Amino acid sequence: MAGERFPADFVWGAATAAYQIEGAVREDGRGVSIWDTFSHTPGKIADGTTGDVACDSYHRYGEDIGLLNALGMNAYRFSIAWPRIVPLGAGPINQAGLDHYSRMVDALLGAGLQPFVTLYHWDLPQPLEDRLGWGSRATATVFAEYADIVVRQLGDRVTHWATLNEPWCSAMLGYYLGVHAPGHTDLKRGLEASHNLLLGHGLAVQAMRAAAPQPLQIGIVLNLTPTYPASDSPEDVAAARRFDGFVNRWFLDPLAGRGYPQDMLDYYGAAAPQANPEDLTQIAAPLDWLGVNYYERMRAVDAPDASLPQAQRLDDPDLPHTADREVYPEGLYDILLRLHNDYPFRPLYITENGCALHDEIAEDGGIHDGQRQAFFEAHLAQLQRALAAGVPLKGYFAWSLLDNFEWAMGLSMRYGICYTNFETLERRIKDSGYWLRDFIAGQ
Ligand SMILES: OC[C@H]1O[C@@H](O)[C@H](O)[C@@H](O)[C@@H]1O
Ligand SMILES: OC[C@H]1O[C@@H](O)[C@H](O)[C@@H](O)[C@@H]1O
Ligand SMILES: OC[C@H]1O[C@@H](O)[C@H](O)[C@@H](O)[C@@H]1O
Ligand SMILES: OC[C@H]1O[C@H](O)[C@H](O)[C@@H](O)[C@@H]1O
Ligand code: NA
Repeated sequence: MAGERFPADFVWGAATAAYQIEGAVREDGRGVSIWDTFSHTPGKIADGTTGDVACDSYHRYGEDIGLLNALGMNAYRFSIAWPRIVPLGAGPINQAGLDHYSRMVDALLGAGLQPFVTLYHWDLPQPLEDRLGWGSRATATVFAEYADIVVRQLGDRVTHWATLNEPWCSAMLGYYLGVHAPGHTDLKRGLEASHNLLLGHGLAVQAMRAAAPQPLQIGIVLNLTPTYPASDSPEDVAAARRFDGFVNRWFLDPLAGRGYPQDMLDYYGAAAPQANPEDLTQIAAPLDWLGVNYYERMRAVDAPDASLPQAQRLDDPDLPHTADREVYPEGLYDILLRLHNDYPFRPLYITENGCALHDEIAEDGGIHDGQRQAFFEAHLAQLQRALAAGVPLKGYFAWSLLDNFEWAMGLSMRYGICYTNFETLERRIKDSGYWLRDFIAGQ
């Protein structure tokens, strides 16, 4: 395994999110989230499905633990559902929710699985959305409150915490492009949501450190899409830069204490939120790690007629595609080298990486997902290149542990290393899962 070995203390996991797996949407005091409302809105989800049952992991998380162990993982990245903890968003605690996750943490730790807890993976309580949701500063305050409550109960056992998952998605897909909950379609509302998300992050970090019974390792998780111009023309380079600012720098820079990127501010003009010095200070609260969710690159062509940021993807039919994305492993090297050299966050974790395929159970009973195996091998090779470059990477989480409710695509789009039969709830490990098992064991 020359050149293939990762650090002996490397974190090896798989990842999930509460609304995608849990089900039990009305049980044990759970409130209504924006994704309950959105999934039950006609035509918002591709295939008529909802998260009402999903993988039934509310009841079945011991099965999930069994899979993690069968895989020889040493960690599990999962989210806590705010609707189970503070059903009204701003309001009383629901102790049955806290006690469920407490039991789940003890089960994980008992099994030798470090919990990597995401506080916010998109399931905003609907009552908050009724009051503008991420469009309101008050939501930031009450998000920090929620962070406080959870860390008070679980922070004697869970050291590693992420405040938000992918605030670009929450803001832009949820408030600008309308493809995620709550489903609004206004640029200024998306940018305002981005700010309040960032603010909430920063407020929560401070709240968590105060509320914690021991020192924590607190991070945030960002989707990053390395962007490349399709030519070196001024037009295509500028288009690459705008897309890069839209997705990456818009979040990285304020987190890094650099304020919002001025190119973007000027570009958005009227639509840009008002960002006082005080909020930017709070947004840059010191972090102990950064999580990177990596799936794809953007090869950008100028598109003056399109919506902001006026940049279209140029498809490359020479690169392989999965069920829903282009495969470009080298982009993971590039993005990590950029973070290592250009930004201050360290250590880094790959909090998600994975792919969707048209997975089926074969005649023999296995799932022969060689493309997903190759996806992991190629990305893990790039991570070995990045580590050889000095990048302080401390773990890797495959998205996902098991096939699940894939947001607007529903149960139809399978990302698991384990196959989920949605009718019987049986899980079965796919070939890529066995590969990860044996790679991790070998070391
Ligand atoms: O119409 C939106 C959704 O409403 C839900 O109550 C149904 O269970 C789904 O099958 C349907 O897609
Ligand atoms: O005890 C109420 C609930 O608590 C959860 O933690 C368990 O996973 C469920 O099976 C049970 O219904
Ligand atoms: O689309 C695959 C995955 O992409 C990421 O943006 C999200 O964090 C996951 O919840 C989603 O399932
Ligand atoms: O048939 C294999 C798979 O094909 C496609 O991805 C379908 O969307 C999915 O529902 C099915 O499980
Ligand atoms: Na393909």
